[PDB]
Amino acid sequence: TAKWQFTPHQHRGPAEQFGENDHIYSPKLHNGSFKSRGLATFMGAPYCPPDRHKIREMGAKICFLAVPWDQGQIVRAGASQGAAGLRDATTQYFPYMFEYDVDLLSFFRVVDCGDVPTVPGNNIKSQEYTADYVTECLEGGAKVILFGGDHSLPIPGAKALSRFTGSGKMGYLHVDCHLDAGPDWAGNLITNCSGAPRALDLPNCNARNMAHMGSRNSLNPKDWWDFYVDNEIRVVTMPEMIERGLEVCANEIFERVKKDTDSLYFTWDTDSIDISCMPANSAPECYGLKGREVIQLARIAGRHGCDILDIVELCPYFDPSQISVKMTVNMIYHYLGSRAQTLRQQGKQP
Amino acid sequence: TAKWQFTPHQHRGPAEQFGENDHIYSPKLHNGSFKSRGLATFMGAPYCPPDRHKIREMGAKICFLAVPWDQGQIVRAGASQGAAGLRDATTQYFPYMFEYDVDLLSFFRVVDCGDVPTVPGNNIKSQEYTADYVTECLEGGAKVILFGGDHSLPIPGAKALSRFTGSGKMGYLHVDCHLDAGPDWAGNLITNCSGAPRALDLPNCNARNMAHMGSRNSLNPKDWWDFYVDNEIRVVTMPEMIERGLEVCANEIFERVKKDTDSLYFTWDTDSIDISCMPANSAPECYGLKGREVIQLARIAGRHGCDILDIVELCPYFDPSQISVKMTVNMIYHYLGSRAQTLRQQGKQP
Amino acid sequence: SYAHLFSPLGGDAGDNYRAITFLRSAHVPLNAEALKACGAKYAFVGVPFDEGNIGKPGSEDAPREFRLITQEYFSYWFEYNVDLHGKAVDCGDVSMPKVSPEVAHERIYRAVREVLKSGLIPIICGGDRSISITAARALSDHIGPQKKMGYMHFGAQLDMADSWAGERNLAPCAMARITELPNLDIRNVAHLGARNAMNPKDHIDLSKERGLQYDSMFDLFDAGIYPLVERSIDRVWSGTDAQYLGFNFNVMDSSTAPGVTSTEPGGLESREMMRIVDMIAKRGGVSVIDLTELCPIFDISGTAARLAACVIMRLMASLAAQDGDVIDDKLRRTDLV
Amino acid sequence: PGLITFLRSAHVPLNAEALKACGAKYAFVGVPFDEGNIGKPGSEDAPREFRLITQEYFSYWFEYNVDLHGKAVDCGDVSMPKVSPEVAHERIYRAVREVLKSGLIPIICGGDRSISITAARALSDHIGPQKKMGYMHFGAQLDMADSWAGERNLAPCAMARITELPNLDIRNVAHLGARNAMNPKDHIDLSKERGLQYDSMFDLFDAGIYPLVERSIDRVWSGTDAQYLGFNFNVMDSSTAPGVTSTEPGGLESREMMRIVDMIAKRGGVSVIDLTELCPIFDISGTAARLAACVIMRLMASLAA
Amino acid sequence: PGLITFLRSAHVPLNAEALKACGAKYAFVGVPFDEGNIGKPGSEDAPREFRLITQEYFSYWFEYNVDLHGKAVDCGDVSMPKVSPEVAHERIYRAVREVLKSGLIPIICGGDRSISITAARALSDHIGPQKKMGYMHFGAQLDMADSWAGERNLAPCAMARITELPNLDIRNVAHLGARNAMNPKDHIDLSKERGLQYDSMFDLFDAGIYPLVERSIDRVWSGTDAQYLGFNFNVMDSSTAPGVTSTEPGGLESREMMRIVDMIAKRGGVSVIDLTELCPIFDISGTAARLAACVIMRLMASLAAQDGDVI
Amino acid sequence: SYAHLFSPLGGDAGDNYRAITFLRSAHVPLNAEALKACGAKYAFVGVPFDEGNIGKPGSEDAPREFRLITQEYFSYWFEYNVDLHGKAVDCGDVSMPKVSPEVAHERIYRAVREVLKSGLIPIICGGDRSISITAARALSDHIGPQKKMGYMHFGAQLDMADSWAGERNLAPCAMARITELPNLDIRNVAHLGARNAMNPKDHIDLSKERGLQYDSMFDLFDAGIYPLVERSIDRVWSGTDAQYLGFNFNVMDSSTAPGVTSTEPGGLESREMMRIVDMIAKRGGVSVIDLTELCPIFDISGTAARLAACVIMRLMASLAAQDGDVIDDKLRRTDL
Ligand SMILES: [Mn+2]
Ligand SMILES: [Mn+2]
Ligand SMILES: [Mn+2]
Ligand SMILES: [Mn+2]
Repeated sequence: TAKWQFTPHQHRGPAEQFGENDHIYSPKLHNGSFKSRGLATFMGAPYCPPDRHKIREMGAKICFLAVPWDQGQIVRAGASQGAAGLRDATTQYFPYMFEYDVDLLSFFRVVDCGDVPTVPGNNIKSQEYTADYVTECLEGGAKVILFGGDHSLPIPGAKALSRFTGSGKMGYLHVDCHLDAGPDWAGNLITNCSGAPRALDLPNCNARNMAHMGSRNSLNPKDWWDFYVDNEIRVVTMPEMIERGLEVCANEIFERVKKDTDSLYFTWDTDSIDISCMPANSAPECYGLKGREVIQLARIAGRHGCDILDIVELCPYFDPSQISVKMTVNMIYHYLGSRAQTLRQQGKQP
Repeated sequence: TAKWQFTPHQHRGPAEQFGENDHIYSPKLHNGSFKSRGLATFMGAPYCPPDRHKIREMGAKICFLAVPWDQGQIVRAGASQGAAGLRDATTQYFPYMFEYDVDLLSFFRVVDCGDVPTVPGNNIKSQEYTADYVTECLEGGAKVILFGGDHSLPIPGAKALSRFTGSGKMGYLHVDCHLDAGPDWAGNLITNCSGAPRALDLPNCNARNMAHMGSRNSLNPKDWWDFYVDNEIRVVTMPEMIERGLEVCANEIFERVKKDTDSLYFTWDTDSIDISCMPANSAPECYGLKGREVIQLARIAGRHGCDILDIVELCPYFDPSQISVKMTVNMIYHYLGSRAQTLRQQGKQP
Repeated sequence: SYAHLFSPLGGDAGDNYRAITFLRSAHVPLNAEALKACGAKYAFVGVPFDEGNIGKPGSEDAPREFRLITQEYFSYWFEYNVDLHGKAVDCGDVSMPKVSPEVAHERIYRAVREVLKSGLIPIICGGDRSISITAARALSDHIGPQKKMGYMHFGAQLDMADSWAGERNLAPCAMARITELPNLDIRNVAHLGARNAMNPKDHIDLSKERGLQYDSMFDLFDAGIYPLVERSIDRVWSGTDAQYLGFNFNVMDSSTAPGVTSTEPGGLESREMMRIVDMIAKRGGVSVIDLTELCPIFDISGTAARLAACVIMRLMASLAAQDGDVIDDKLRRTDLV
Repeated sequence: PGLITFLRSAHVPLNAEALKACGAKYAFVGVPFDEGNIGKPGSEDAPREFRLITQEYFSYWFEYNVDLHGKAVDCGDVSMPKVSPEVAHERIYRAVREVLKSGLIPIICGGDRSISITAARALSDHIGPQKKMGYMHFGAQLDMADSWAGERNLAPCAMARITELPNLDIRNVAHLGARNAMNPKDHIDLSKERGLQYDSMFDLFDAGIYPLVERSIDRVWSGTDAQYLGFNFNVMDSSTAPGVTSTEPGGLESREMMRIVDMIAKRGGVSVIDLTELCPIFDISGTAARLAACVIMRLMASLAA
Repeated sequence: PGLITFLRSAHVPLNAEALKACGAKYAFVGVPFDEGNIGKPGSEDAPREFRLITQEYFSYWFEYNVDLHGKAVDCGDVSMPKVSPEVAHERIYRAVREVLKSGLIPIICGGDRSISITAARALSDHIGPQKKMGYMHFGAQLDMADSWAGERNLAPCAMARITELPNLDIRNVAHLGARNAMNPKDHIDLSKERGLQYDSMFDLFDAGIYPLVERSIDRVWSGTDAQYLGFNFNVMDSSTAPGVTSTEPGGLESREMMRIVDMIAKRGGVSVIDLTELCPIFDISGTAARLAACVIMRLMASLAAQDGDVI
Repeated sequence: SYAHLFSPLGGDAGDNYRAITFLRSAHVPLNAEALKACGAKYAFVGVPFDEGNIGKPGSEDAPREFRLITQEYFSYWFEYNVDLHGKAVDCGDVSMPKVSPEVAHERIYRAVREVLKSGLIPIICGGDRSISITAARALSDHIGPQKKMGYMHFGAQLDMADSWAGERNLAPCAMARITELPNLDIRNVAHLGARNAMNPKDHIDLSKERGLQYDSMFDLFDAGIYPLVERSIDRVWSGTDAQYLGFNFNVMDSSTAPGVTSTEPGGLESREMMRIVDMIAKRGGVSVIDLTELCPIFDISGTAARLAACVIMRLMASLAAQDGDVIDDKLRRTDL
């Protein structure tokens, strides 16, 4: 049976550390991976193949699965490099969050499930792979963090969550500068500008539990807006978030997308974030979330909870700094730290 | 007992490949790691902790061990980032070399032993760690590829090979723009400019089996030159290599450093390479080896063979391209392909 | 057709909005007759000239990067229910190969007068701040001695050098020359954003001596930004026949506009500038729009150029909304074909 | 005046009648298509960057006493949808056929190496089944994947598809520069099964480069009615071609490719020229793009001489 | 012409007599030392890049009616051997003591945060055991490792060492901006055990920033004989401080730090200023270095205005 | 003191060779009496002037970058047994703040005259190529009408525009003005490296009309490089009283010098240039050394600037060796 095991501060051999909590404390025998990444996984978590049986044997309650596919893209390639920058950037952090008093790694028994393989030029088959890999994670008993990759990710992601949800109801929250509601793009129903209409098409995802937040600017053809008008789906534009406040808007939308639902899919485009904080993106955009608001939105999402969180369109080759990759680390870590603090306050288990 | 096992083209889960030779052929079910690195080790080889019993149980005959330590440096930090760049760049190649008709991974049962841990600020202790990690590899029955990291690496590296060689004789070859023969630097005997005197100081490393190739220009204080004069150690400057020919010079020097020896330590500074092919270095230098000559020297080294090859001072943050990291892949890969071709020709085993 | 409003259809219709002219607009020659006949409201004019710059070089390549960046957007603005398609044309660049700075300015002057003659609004993309001297002179001449001009500029530098190295029309002289225009009353002049350590004392002294009522960055913060902006909009637009609006995006906090000729952190946020754009558009018209001092070689991921494009196109969309120039919001993509 | 064109050349619509009337011998065709790429992203930006780099050069080549002014026009970029590779390739096919119809030489700039599959097919269809094609490619990778991830028209399949064209005899095919381990064993096996006589980089160095290049030039041009010439600039040593999709150490140096250009130009003609896999995000101060531009422009000047 | 110095100031040797005679109030001291750094390399280049960035600014601050011309001199870089940290730190110590002896305010530019350990010890020794020191540091990391990899004077140990200075009462210590996960549990435990009343970023946001900053300013300045003020610009939001050794999202924006500088300057003096962990290899068009320069120069101008030292 | 020859000792002697003046030389004011008194052979003069450039901007920052890169080396050259310590001084930069180009050139001229008056060899670092017009005119005037000058320049561009945009002293005019100097016979002029597509026909035509026997890059390749370089060296040095030597490192292949104002692959390799340096040094003297058109904003890892410093310092070291000005090889670090 699979064992959930990792080395604190990564290195084995003669100077290996063994303390059961050593990973939340300053390193003792050496520098760990804070300067040189070595063979780091996401968070230094154990690797676990995307297999329901291995995941359940490990007891893992969060699977990190990268979906680097970036050839379902209408804008420009580059998000295939996102997951490597993200994993590298987790070496700059401990898995312990003092702001929540949570050891994320042991609280959730996080595992890194590696990457979904791709079939270049073949968006249909690559998305079939993604849905099958996500299904292994859900059937293994874990909630999922999916790291893109382009915004076609919510199509297989929400389909797998929908199948898993069965006769229940699933909500869908889409946070993005771009409305992403093309009925098709040059005839194709499954590009990265169709996450929302493809989620609505699922048998147990209803307009009343869908919402969109963060939109602004003109990369937004009229049919993407008309989709929300005709289906009466709530859209919170970035100017509305600024006027009313992220807390009011985010809490209102989470209540809406979770009302009478058994599951929630939450897709988050890095372009929601102001380009000043997030230059490494396929289609970066001014007039977005400021950095403190990103962390607040991750905290709010953590309080409410989702079953799958996906984060997409990170393009590290476009940023000579570490700001973009470390922003995406904090989206995940504050979501998980808030989620753990909430579960613990409620006396519930992950 | 440890098992030598890897997944061809890396990805497990529903689309995993299983063919025992799949890693030497175009990938079949997916793209492997040619676009997105995933959780790649060096060459995609099995990870094996630096532990003599585990290394021997896997039958590994080459250990790749990174030594990212870059705080024994008298120039500038940055080579702590080399090994990550190197590992990432091996995803851009197959482990099969058509130029030698050799599957490097299966031929040598390559393993990736991770990184040697460091103690920041403490060059003495960090080198003690490096020597102990190298000793585990040697005692496990493998030859070693050591990847820096700054040029203090040959101090613990040659110390560990010398320890392993015992009553036998060890040669030492140092290829570098810089003569690296300071008796001490500001009183310190073990900085990255003292590889050669610390090797001569070893009880079983003798001047007649030592040599330096590749030197030029004026980052070369007089005491570094005086060392070679005062100990009668042969120096082949880059201008001699150019005038007389790389092949003639390198074969003479390998014959010298191997004559009546039981082992050979070969340390290779990336600054030996002309700056036009290697900008990613702590102390880059014009007037060096051109790219085809680097490959030729790697092939020559492979025909003669060494017990430890180390490659140092790669600083990938300084290079916006992949040229420097892919150059260091080829240094290793042509060394191993030439070595395997020679062993096979001699009917010998790694 | 309305196909440009929507995601592309399949078959022969499938294309790539990203694959160069301003907003994918038609090219129309710098000729008043053609411009009057093409139906557009704006004419984009690139001015790749930097010989007036005494600072960091790079503004010469701005026009090309600005055009490239606009390919990243549709012409439709869902926030405004406005379509900019056909509203602008691209007149190319002013030709300045191997000529004296004086000839260059002559060619700039001729280009701007020609657009103004056609009735279109020039959108002038530099290039260095010196080009504003020539473009403002063209507007001044175009309206004539019987009309009054207003002038509003956003930037960290006042550019009030009376002379520089003995020269009178370099970039750091621009406001000193513009405020000498004979039909530009100083009371109809606004300058917003001046920063400490970017403004030598004589530039302040000359501003005070001439009565230039500039709104420094501190003045704006002290006022909550918008009420002071509104007062300065009122001075520029109340009682004037023509209004010149110019931007140096170093008015923005450096994080939002790194690719500019000179910057110091502590300027405007993009969300503040987007509000300001709507306030300007409430006045229902502008006679010239310029942007100068973008520096692509210092830009990262195109950040400053993208900000500039979004500000300019938002201004055009907001002006259309103020005029009631909106599309039929009942249109649907299923109408096509 | 503000429109960026290859060599500051006139823009001409991609229309055979207009191209025949404009007086140029070459038509630059940008193909910013990268959906056949299996490696690092970035080649979609190469047509724009290539055009920009050519702006820096004068059109007069004094060693040849040739001025390239008027020799080329720029047809812009082929219009192609994203996430629809089959339609994108159809668009490329039609564009290359239309240029060939005009009698001008297309200079096709990708984009990924998959584009060559279609452009070569267009040439094959243009000359028809009673004529013979020759094909010469420079690159470090053989691209002889019969399939890759189960797909048949990705970049690493390009030579496997091109050597299936019915009027391209394998004896009229050359491939120069192969080296390093981005060449899996099946690419070698398929080359051997088909009789592809590639000139590896080691083969070239052993021969002193030029004598072997001359033999392969003779195989491609002698007896053929049309010749396709393509470049992946990773044939060049990494030092002078850093900004390419998959850079490779230990290749040709700039002065060596320049000599080879002259040797090719001695044959007095070429039917299609392609350059793929330029990758500006990896370039060092534009060096690979400048190398590419100098090779193409020296080829035009040497042919004119 | 041809020397690059802080604010184009005169070069003055690191000699108390020369410094006291030159007429300036500040002495810039470059410390290109990075062997205490446990993270990504690059801060050794910061003193040069910072100096260069200051060349672009005029010395006149029209909002304050202050000209910084003549107010600073540049002492060059501390001469230190590589791979010999104990000796390097002794060289730093002697340089800071010498500037303090002159009566000028050292402006110390690293280099890694470990240098603060030594510079703070120099201030502590300079004022002596009968005087009281105050200490204020801005940064996203607490740096409260009692040891790190078994070592005691690395960058993540800095506050653990500084709060051991015998004339630095913990009630006169402020640390502002801590946030995100580069703050392992023992740094918080040691802070609680010692009574370090740090103002985390979340606490600052909850308070509206300035009222809490004012309270911590009062603790550092009220009742103390000398004040040490230090910055790791990762206290700033990543957007405006990308080029730092460990950038952090979700921090102060440029206009907020500028307001804080004016609040500090109201106190009418400071004894040492440091800035460490600028990291030019990671910067976006010099933004972090420019932010640092504007913060330092604005503090000098605002102090000059407080003192009535106007044009 | 000989400590600078060797790795630093410990104790108070520990320091960091890379932690600014040219080759860590003493600063001496631009004053002939002072320069004559300091004992040096060369005076480094920075000229951060770019108003003559019509191409990519950036050379204004080259003197500062060049100075910084020389900190990466010791003064001792093991290949030659020579020490450059004390052989140069650094005069700082010519002051040209907020002045007209005519005034800037007047200041450059006076600076060059002043150094030449001292007897030292100016090493002039630009800055754009136009500076060479003024510096060569200063040499021409310094030696006077009864002496003869020789001139040799390496670069990809001939710079033989008679006029540019109504101007006659911009960078692309530089050789057209230099070859008008009255004591520089065209037979004593060498220009090596001209490239295709960097040289307008009018530049070739004016060269031919004047008898400028430039050695194009193809000419050099056809000759095997060194024999033709040797012939042009002989023309510049034989029979002349002073020699001006200038470098535009776009003569080098682009990968070997990316940080330059204008470049085209297919130029000299560094190993070729290092051989040429020795061939020049064999002639035993030079009167002025210039380098122009370095462009640090386009450099990567300081490649072009490092190449430039290594060429200039190697030339100084090789000249010292040709002069027999070598150190005592018996010196050891244990003497200190
Ligand atoms: Mn999206
Ligand atoms: Mn989006
Ligand atoms: Mn070395
Ligand atoms: Mn070295």
